[PDB]
Amino acid sequence: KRQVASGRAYIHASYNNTIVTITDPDGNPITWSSGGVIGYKGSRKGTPYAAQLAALDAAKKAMAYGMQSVDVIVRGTGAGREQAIRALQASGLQVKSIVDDTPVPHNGCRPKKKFRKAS
Amino acid sequence: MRRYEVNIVLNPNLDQSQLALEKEIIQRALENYGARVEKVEELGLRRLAYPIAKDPQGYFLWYQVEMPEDRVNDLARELRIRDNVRRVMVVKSQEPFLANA
Amino acid sequence: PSRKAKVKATLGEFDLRDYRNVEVLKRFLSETGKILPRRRTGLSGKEQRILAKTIKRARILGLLPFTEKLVRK
Amino acid sequence: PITKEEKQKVIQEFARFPGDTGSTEVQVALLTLRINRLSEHLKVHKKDHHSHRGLLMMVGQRRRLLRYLQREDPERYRALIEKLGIRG
RNA sequence: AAUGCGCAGAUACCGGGAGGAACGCCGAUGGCGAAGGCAGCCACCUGGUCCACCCGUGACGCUGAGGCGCGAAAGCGUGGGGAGCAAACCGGAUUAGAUACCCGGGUAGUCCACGCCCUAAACGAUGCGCGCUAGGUCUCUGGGUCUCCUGGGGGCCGAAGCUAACGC
Ligand SMILES: [Mg+2]
Ligand SMILES: [Mg+2]
Ligand SMILES: [Mg+2]
Ligand SMILES: [Mg+2]
Ligand SMILES: [Mg+2]
Ligand SMILES: [Mg+2]
Ligand SMILES: [Mg+2]
Ligand SMILES: [Mg+2]
Ligand SMILES: [Mg+2]
Ligand SMILES: [Mg+2]
Ligand SMILES: [Mg+2]
Ligand SMILES: [Mg+2]
Ligand SMILES: [Mg+2]
Ligand SMILES: [Mg+2]
Ligand SMILES: [Mg+2]
Ligand SMILES: [Mg+2]
Ligand SMILES: [Mg+2]
Ligand SMILES: [Mg+2]
Ligand SMILES: [Mg+2]
Ligand SMILES: [Mg+2]
Ligand SMILES: [Mg+2]
Ligand SMILES: [Mg+2]
Ligand SMILES: [Mg+2]
Repeated sequence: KRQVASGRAYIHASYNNTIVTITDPDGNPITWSSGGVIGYKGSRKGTPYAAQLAALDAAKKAMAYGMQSVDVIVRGTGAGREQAIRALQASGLQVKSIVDDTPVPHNGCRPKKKFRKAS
Repeated sequence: MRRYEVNIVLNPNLDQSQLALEKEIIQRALENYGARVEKVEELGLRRLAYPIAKDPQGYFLWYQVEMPEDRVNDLARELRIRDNVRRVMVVKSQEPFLANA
Repeated sequence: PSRKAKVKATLGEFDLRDYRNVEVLKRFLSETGKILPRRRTGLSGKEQRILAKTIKRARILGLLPFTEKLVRK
Repeated sequence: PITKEEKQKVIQEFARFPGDTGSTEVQVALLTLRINRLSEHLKVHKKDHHSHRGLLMMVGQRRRLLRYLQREDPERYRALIEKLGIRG
């Protein structure tokens, strides 16, 4: 109940789950979703299917505040990074843009050993 | 006495009063540190790449100077001491390197 | 082949130490902010060494970005 | 850094005759000028070990030329020492 | 999967702040250093090196037992610091068991200053110097009459030759 028409959708990709925040054009959340929210327990969530309904859920929830179109920001390299984007296109929302924006350090903190590989 | 280049980026939105006041102190702080000032370019404000000091713009300067080396670092800090002075980049002067000339 | 558009050809008789020159300097950066590889700058080993030292300097002045954001992904 | 106008003063001084730039005196003199500057650098900056190796070599090149000079002209040696006041 | 975190509202998102640490791209087929080793940017201080001129000294050279200095990491002492990471440790899993690999925590430590320690697959597993003995090709950095010639450095291929062989 706000009538924002336009806003932003942040897709957050990850190997373990995919989550999607929808947001007014200043970055304040309107609604969100993820694979858990959709229904999935541990481990499916990361699946591309999860991300499909995750994104669709979020958009359906945002059509309620009468959104017509959004900008897409995607961060993460997970599975179903794209399926979240496809789903927002076929969502009926108008995707005005897509922008990768996964954060990376200019060599900052020591990774956890699972992300260290070698030298 | 070596040839440097004093780079200074002060706040974008002032006026020919507070701006001319900082200008005064730069001219002041330059000279009182033994810096003759070979030439100058006040290349206006420009749109910054990323926002510095919360401002998307920044007023620029460029004093090509000669001065004793042993007093360069201090000059840079005394240049930096004001709050409306956001970057100071003192660089040793070098001959151009025309490539694809 | 791998012989698309280079950079060194695109411009002319430019100084390689002019960290204040931007419209020239910004031609050597990624779609993002990343400094371009020699295979795409077409600079000599030594030319490219000097490009960094300045593109970096130019970054500190806030004339050149350190990083950006990939459009249309 | 020791620039030209200083290096001159030294050579011109310790030269054996106008134009001599590489006689043992002129070298031992020149080197001594370099050692002294380096030892000051190393009174602060004790942690600069790479430079300290430079100095070990300069000291070594000097005591090498003196060792030669105190065998070719041992009164011309006595004089260089006095003139600098070194090796003692 | 669970432990764990979350309605004292977390995860995702926006703005502001504090801090500790490390410097993406450029970047290697690269460079520097005697070795260990050395990468944001600026300034000062300072070491080694290469080339051209062929100017000066006139065998002043090489090597080097002892000595003296330097020496990744871990480790120690005294203060300081402490973001992330993480021996020990505390838990969740797995398993026949699992004092492990996987998962959630976590202290010393990792960082600084000063002082110790003196080790290593400290490796090219190849001591230093000089002279001699086909070439080709790629590359870093000088010089010149600059299709190329001439130095210094890093690779690859190979003459002679060597090697137990691999190789050189
Ligand atoms: Mg609970
Ligand atoms: Mg409640
Ligand atoms: Mg958070
Ligand atoms: Mg924040
Ligand atoms: Mg803190
Ligand atoms: Mg290499
Ligand atoms: Mg080497
Ligand atoms: Mg090594
Ligand atoms: Mg030097
Ligand atoms: Mg001669
Ligand atoms: Mg003679
Ligand atoms: Mg040690
Ligand atoms: Mg240590
Ligand atoms: Mg300690
Ligand atoms: Mg403490
Ligand atoms: Mg941890
Ligand atoms: Mg653990
Ligand atoms: Mg302790
Ligand atoms: Mg220490
Ligand atoms: Mg040439
Ligand atoms: Mg060679
Ligand atoms: Mg043969
Ligand atoms: Mg054979």
